[PDB]
Amino acid sequence: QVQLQESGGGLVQPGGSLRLSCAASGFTFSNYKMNWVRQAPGKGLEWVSDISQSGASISYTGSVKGRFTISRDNAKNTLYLQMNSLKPEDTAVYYCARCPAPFTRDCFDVTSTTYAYRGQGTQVT
Amino acid sequence: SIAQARKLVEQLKMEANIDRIKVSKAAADLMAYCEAHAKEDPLLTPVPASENPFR
Amino acid sequence: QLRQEAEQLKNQIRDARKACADATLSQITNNIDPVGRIQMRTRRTLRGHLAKIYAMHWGTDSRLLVSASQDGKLIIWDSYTTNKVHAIPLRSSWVMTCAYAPSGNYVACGGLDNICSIYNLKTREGNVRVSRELAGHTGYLSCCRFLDDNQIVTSSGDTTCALWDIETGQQTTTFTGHTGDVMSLSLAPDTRLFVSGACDASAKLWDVREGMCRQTFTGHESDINAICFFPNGNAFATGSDDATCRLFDLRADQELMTYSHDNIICGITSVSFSKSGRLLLAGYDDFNCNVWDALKADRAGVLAGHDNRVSCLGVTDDGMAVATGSWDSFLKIWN
Amino acid sequence: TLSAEDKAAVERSKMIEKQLQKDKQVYRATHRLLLLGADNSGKSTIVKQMRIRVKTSGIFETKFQVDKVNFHMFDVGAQRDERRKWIQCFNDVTAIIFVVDSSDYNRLQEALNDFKSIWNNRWLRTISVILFLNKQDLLAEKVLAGKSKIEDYFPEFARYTTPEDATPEPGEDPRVTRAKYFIRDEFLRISTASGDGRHYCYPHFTCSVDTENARRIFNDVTDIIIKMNLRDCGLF
Amino acid sequence: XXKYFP
Amino acid sequence: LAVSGVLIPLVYLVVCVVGLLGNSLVIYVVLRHTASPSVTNVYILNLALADELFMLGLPFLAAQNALSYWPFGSLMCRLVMAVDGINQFTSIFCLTVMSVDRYLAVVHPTRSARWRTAPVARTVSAAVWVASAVVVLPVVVFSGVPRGMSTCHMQWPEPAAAWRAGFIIYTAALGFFGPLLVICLCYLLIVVKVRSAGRRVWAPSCQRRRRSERRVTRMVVAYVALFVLCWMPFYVLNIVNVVCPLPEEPAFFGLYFLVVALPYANSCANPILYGFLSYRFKQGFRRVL
Repeated sequence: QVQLQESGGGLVQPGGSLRLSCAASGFTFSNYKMNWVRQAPGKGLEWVSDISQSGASISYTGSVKGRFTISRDNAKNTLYLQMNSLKPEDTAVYYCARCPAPFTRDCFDVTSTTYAYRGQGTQVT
Repeated sequence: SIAQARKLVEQLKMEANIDRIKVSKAAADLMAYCEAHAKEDPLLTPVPASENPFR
Repeated sequence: QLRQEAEQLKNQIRDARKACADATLSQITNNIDPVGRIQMRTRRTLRGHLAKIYAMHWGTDSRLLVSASQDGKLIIWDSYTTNKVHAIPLRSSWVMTCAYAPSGNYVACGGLDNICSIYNLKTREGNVRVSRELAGHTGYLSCCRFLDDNQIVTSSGDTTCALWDIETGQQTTTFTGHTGDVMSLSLAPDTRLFVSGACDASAKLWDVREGMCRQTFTGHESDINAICFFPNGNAFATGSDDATCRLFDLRADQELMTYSHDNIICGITSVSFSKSGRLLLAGYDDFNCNVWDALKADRAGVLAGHDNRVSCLGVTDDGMAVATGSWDSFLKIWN
Repeated sequence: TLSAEDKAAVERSKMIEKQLQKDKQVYRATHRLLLLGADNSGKSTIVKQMRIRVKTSGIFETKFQVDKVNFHMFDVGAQRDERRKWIQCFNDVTAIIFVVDSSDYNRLQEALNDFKSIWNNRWLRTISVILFLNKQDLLAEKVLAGKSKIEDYFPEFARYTTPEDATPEPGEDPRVTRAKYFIRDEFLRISTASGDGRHYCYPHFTCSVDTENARRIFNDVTDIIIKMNLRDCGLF
Repeated sequence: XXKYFP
Repeated sequence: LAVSGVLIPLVYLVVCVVGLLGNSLVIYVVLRHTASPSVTNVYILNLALADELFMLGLPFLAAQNALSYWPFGSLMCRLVMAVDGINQFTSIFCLTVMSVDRYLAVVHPTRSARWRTAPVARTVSAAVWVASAVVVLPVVVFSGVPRGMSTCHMQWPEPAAAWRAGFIIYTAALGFFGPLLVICLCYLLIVVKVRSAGRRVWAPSCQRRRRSERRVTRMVVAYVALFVLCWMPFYVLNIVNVVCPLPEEPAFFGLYFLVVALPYANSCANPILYGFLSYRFKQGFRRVL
């Protein structure tokens, strides 16, 4: 079954850094486009970053563009996210979403409240 | 919501205690069923051009 | 706490499968002779539709077949003579599914509107009119097949299904197990149990008598588009967007064989079994359909000729011919 | 030869074919559009400019005639946040009017992501998107107040410059002009990244008090039809 | 004359 | 004398084989892969068929220009003298009908859908064929080898005083002016319509500068430029003689060989223009090869 388990979240002071790691199972991680989103207390699902299958095409949201780095590891089917220059605004639960269909550039419902192809996420504060 | 968690736990417990037969018997049953109706399958058994209603 | 316990149960279930997975279907079924290369030819080309066709269903007599066009038209074609028998205009243009009643007296249809409206075909005056509207769902109707002349099941995009009575039109049995939008359903030969697929890469069986999820099957990597029971009623095939069809047996509670190919990277839109079940006809977005061997996973035939995505595929009750309808506004019958 | 029932069947089929072609005439005569946007996008107001059933209804239709041409705008009603399935049903519509509130810098990223998804959609690659930058007065007021900076959400704005191709309106602060042109280029870049000449975006600066929206929609649909007729022959 | 020189 | 038989036949045959290159490529990619989606492919492959027939008729005259005798008899002489003319007029009327259809499609989007169909396409194709036949009627009724020693040509019933020049001017007028001016009108009206439509709809779309709009403009102007520069010399250098007999010269037989091959160059470019430089045709061309 499709499963995504995130880890690496924890308490950190402003300016620190965190390496979030998401392990995927139940599908070919190398043939799916991945995205990292975040949800803050009270607000909704906020898109953070996106990475393609191979990793040549990467995108980041302007709010965090310049300090976050997303990467993939097909040899282990893992999604890594290095976050630096943390600020109080980054306090939120980070989730990892997978595109609905493989070999597709568009990724719909990634910010949907109900999404089966999404892990439980990790809380950062 | 924690109620959906209890509902899912109950559903899994209800589905985790069902009688399951080995895959071998299911494969044998499928094979026997396909072999019994193989002749009654026009697609798998092409028939002459005298009983096909589409002509 | 109730989330950890839950996952434990999963392992248990998985372990159970490990106790029943003795051998693979391809291994035990290897000595039988191959079906060969089935070359299905086009015999009838039904034309006349305006917009993309979205669904169709064969009748119990293997003569009339209903087809739905999102231009708002339900056309009942006589497959033998191709003569148009009935042309019902729909109030809601966007229709996504249609179903032919077993008695041949009613025909149901649904789409973006949360109503699987039914139309009577044997009125006393000879004309067709709105017979009943089954409203109440909060999502588009994916499929609502007829279970009898009084009861009708309907799957909605709200992750739930409902059994309505044509007489009263009220929900008689509700199913709220699925987490994603229900995309397709398949009834059993005895109309007692029925399987339903959703966008959560999971299929669920439901009993029409009790209305509870007794078995849940997984294995797909994306949304399950099509689902069809096996002619014997003990198994069922499911086709998803992962360009792979999976056969799940209700008695074994585990996948038996997988149908996929490297050259195929497109999703599945239709699936149907022959009268014997040896051949599985699956429609793909590559403008063609594949005839796989249910017991060998070998592609026996490639039905090509369409110029657009295949929307619906339906085999007759006698397994004589198969009607394929695509978005090109034309249906093709292969025999 | 044929049976007596065959004659009646053929006559019924002929009548049904006549009805079907009569319906196809009007079907090809009328145009269909798909309205999309968030809750704050103000779709209700733009839909309320139609100057020419069930509580759980999942689709609302609005028919309006402009220059003797009929246009039916469809907007999804009672539907869940997931839209990757039913959206494919609109792979043959004439155009997709996507509304955005340009004044809301918070959800602007969500609107950009939604526009990118709709543009890169496999089945919507051959459909143009009419972008109506509604609520321009609110954007102008927010820019004149200066209480919320745009660089907080889009750092590239700090390096953006007013293009000479702009057409400032009389009595418009240059700040509002550059802000609206930047939030327009934000969508135009995504549109052109995967345009391929098969589809184009039509941005327009609209507001709550605006009646010419129908004229803009008509002109955009006419241009789309012209481009389609051109591509049909290959002159393209 | 025609497709010939004369 | 000799240098003519050395160069003229070579260029004639190479023009014929390049025309057959284009015709066969287009006809294959059409009949096999892009098979009957609308009137467009019908008209295109009809033009290709006309041009291919013209090419297959070429070798006869190509060899006659070097042998100076038609030993095959009156049968094939008259047959090919009529076939070449009907093929020329059919290839021209095909371009005319293509221009008219494109004009109707871009301007009358409504009546377009109403009239553009495959049965109507085949009907107008047959009509163009029979019209080429009925307009070359003079070419075939005047066709006769006996009225001359060896040259396989036409018979002018009366001196060139009022018939040779008359027939030349008639065929020139028709073939050049009618088709050419109709095509030009259609294309420039299409340009006017698309410009009026675009200027009223977000002119800054950035395609007006060096893209699809400009590609269409360049293609529609190159059509006219090529058609003119290829056909006009043929119908022009034919009248420079009936009005003043040019003193027999190798350079004058060249001058003519050139103006008679120029229409074959047009028949060779037409495939290049339409089939190769188009959309959804180039798609299959790139897919199969």
